[PDB]
Amino acid sequence: RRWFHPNITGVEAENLLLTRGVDGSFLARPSKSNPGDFTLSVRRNGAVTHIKIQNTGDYYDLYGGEKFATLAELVQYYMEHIELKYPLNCADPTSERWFHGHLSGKEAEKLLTEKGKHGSFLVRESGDFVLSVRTGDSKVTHVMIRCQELKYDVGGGERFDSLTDLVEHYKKNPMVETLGTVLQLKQPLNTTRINAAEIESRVRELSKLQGFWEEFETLQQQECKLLYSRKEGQRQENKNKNRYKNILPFDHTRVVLHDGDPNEPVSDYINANIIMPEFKPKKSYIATQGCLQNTVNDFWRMVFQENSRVIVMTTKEVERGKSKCVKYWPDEYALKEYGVMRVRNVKESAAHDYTLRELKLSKVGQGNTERTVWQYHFRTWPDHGVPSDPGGVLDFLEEVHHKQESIMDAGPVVVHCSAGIGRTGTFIVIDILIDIIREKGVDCDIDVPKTIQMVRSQRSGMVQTEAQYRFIYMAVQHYIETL
Ligand SMILES: C[C@@H]1OCC2(CCN(c3nc4n[nH]c(-c5ccnc(NC6CC6)c5Cl)c4c(=O)n3C)CC2)[C@@H]1N
Repeated sequence: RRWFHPNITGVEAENLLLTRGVDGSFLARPSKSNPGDFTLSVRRNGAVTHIKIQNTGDYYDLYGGEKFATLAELVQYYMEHIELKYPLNCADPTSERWFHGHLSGKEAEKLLTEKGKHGSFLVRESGDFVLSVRTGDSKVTHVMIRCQELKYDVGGGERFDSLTDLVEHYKKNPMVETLGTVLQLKQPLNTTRINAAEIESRVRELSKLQGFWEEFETLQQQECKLLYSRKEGQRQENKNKNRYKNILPFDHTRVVLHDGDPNEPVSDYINANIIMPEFKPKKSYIATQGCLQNTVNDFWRMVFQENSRVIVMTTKEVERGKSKCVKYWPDEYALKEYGVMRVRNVKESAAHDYTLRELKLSKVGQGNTERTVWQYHFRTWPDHGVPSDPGGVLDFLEEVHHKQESIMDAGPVVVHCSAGIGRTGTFIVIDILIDIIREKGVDCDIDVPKTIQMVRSQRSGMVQTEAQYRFIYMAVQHYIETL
């Protein structure tokens, strides 16, 4: 993911591609004119083309292109299918997990002493730099990094173009001390894990000139490790089963549909993934896209087979004149058959922020297969961005949690929006985090980007924007404050 430059301007991007690039050279950057948006800058026939990428929280929408779950997936697609030939690599270490910009020597040592373990390392500014590594069962070693004529070195040997290149080299080739100590750079220092009681202090330091952005962009740089196979969703027979062509379930976590019509060559596919905390069917989730008219039967087959008793719908059926999800439930008191599944809508209960629908699901032909499915439909989420206060979402997640908990042997909770990655990802992450505080008390350890990285290894692009990332912190804070 080196083609992503987090701090360059449109002008710097232009001069970078014209002087250091060639025809086919490209890079991507956060937009300066529109904060929260992105630009893909491509060099074609001696000139630079700037392509807008918009993300309001549901997906990356390339102007004159397609819709994608991540920026790395967008790039992989155009590099394997305006030509994107050569990534123009970024040397700026700001989004590295190990880089701590302006951190003092005293602060670095206490961080490695209180939070470190064998192989824990960080890099701080001294225009020189310091590499600090902890070794043992223990001691901290400091390695000076000289910057001489735009190149970096540890006072001998190779001279690197960037700090990333130097760190990568000494990770594969560890430095050995005179008396035999191997300075192993096993993992970056974990500085994101906080005690749940200390959330207000972290939210305060992240809100200062913001820190939320640096933490979120360091998380985004790591998405290139999550380019897992999505082959089943690419099969010809499964193409019209996807709301967005390029937003596909990972094959290793996808919901596999069994007992399908024997006359149907392919009846095992749904654009849905199992999401397991720390990767029990109960405390599990199914993140899925909003139903298409041709996937409504597959959706009820999925709900039935998984023994799900609770559905969370986080979108209105229609938003900004566009279909986000088709009505997959009957009108109040009506009974509908969706293929071999039968659904009765028993009652509809309206609250301020959401609607609750009591649905009775069963298989046609078998009376004793009947179970109540509780559908919680959040209706107040803004068309763009996140709510200004997390109170509404928290009361909703509390209700959903109590329903799931009261049901013996309940299957995973089904969570869906439009693409089933943005709002869906945000609801699932908040709910994982809150469940840790429920089970272990306010005196517990939480790590927001670790939790998101784990959920993202099970479905592409879970939690889409920095606004959602910030919302997760604000929701966890509010839960703890009212505790
Ligand atoms: C300029 C800024 O200075 C400080 C700075 C660096 C330190 N830091 C931070 N941010 C993270 N965002 N995402 C992750 C992340 C990504 C992938 N996997 C995991 N965990 C899984 C168990 C492996 C995590 Cl935790 C982060 C991480 O590890 N760290 C330490 C805060 C921001 C910025 N360079």
